[PDB]
Parts: sequence; C-alpha cells; structure tokens
Amino acid sequence: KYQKIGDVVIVCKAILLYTHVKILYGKETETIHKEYGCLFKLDVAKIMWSQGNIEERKRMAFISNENEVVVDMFAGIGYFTIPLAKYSKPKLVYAIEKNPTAYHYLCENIKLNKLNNVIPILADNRDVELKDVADRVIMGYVHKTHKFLDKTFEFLKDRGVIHYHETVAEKIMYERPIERLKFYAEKNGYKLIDYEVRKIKKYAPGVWHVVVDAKFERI
Ligand SMILES: C[S@@+](CC[C@H](N)C(=O)[O-])C[C@H]1O[C@@H](n2cnc3c(N)ncnc32)[C@H](O)[C@@H]1O
Repeated sequence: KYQKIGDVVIVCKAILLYTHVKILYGKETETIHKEYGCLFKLDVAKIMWSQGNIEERKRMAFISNENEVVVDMFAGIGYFTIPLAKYSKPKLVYAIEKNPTAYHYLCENIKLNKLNNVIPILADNRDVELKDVADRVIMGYVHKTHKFLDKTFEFLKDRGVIHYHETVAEKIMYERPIERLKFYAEKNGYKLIDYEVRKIKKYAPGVWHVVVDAKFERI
C-alpha cells in the first residue's frame, strides 16, 4: 500500500518518498502528522513512523491519571508521551530521548500540542538521575530492554507499574519476560505484585513483540 504521513506519501500531497530514502517528487520531507487528536512533527526521511504500533499508542493514551508522575524512558518524538500527557493528564511526564534529531521533534511536539506537563530530557536514560519519582515507567524499546531495568527501578516510587517491552519466542512469551522482571526486581529491592502480558505485533517468524504491565512495591 502507501503510508500517508502528514503531507508526505511513502511508496495529491506535498511530496512522496521511496524506502535508505529516495525522493521521487520535491524537496521537503518534514511534516506534521495528526493522529487521534495529537500532532507529530517529524522528518519522515530521518524518523520512522510505525504503523504497527498504533494500537499501543491508543492504549497508552488513557493508561495514566492526573495523580501520576510518569517516566518515558525511550520517548522518541513523543509516540507515547504526547497522547498520554494529553488524555491521562498526569502531573508530570519525564520524556527521555537519546537521539538529538528525535529529541528536536519531541521538543516541537510538546509545544505543538500545548502541553504543560511534559519535561523532555536529551540523554541516554541510563545517565538520567531521577530517584523514586515515578508512579509509572514506560519502556517502549525492544533491544536488550532488560539491561535497562536497573534504571527503571531507580525511577520507580515505593510502589508503581512498569510497561516492559520485549521481543520473545512464542514458546516462552509468558515466561521469560516475567523471570527477567523478577530477577531485576530482587536485584533492586522490589517484588512483583501482579502482571499482565499483551501481544503487540508479530516481530518475526515465531517471535512476538510483547508488553508486560507489571506492578511492584519495594521490599
Ligand atoms: C522512537 S521509539 C520507537 C517506538 C515505535 N517504533 C513507535 O512508532 O511507536 C525508540 C526510541 O528510543 C530511543 N533510544 C534508544 N536508546 C535509548 C536510550 N538508551 N535512552 C533514551 N532513549 C533511547 C531511540 O533513539 C528511539 O528514538
């Protein structure tokens, strides 16, 4: 098919691209994309917009509440941060993003959506120092995500929930993510209270991208 992002078509509009990006008509790859009330400015030539993650972005929108402080550890241009900040209206969301280009757009997007409860941080989340401030932490990343749990447990309050993503073989999809969480919980002085595992999309033959919603309290 063909993805229409903002005024840009990926294969009338402003311009269109071929996906490693080649221009087929025009010069400008930057646009503002509107999804479920939210505006996302990005350069479609240097920032990818994932079709298959739409359901999770919709789910994150209302996952919080006005009593919460939320840390988004892999914020990007604000895929989760923006909807969550708008529809859950938490007290505050720390949106950490390591890549300077994606960070630029995270910054524009907070402004575009007129959000006053978001603080963007340009950094590797492992370098950020936010002790015991988070009611909720989102880990939307699938590359050795478990290696980041030591940090997410630092962020977490005495009690809170982590949204942990992993890609995992179907056979152990309800097992491995959980044992990893329990290992790092104990490592950091927390214990697992309850959890739920949800599928997000087939990541590869036999392998699922999953998200586990897990609640912890320390001791
Ligand atoms: C943009 S999200 C992808 C989400 C999904 N593709 C979607 O469309 O909803 C992943 C982001 O995490 C960022 N990232 C990777 N490692 C990081 C780290 N250690 N600390 C903070 N951000 C990181 C990457 O730059 C990337 O922008």
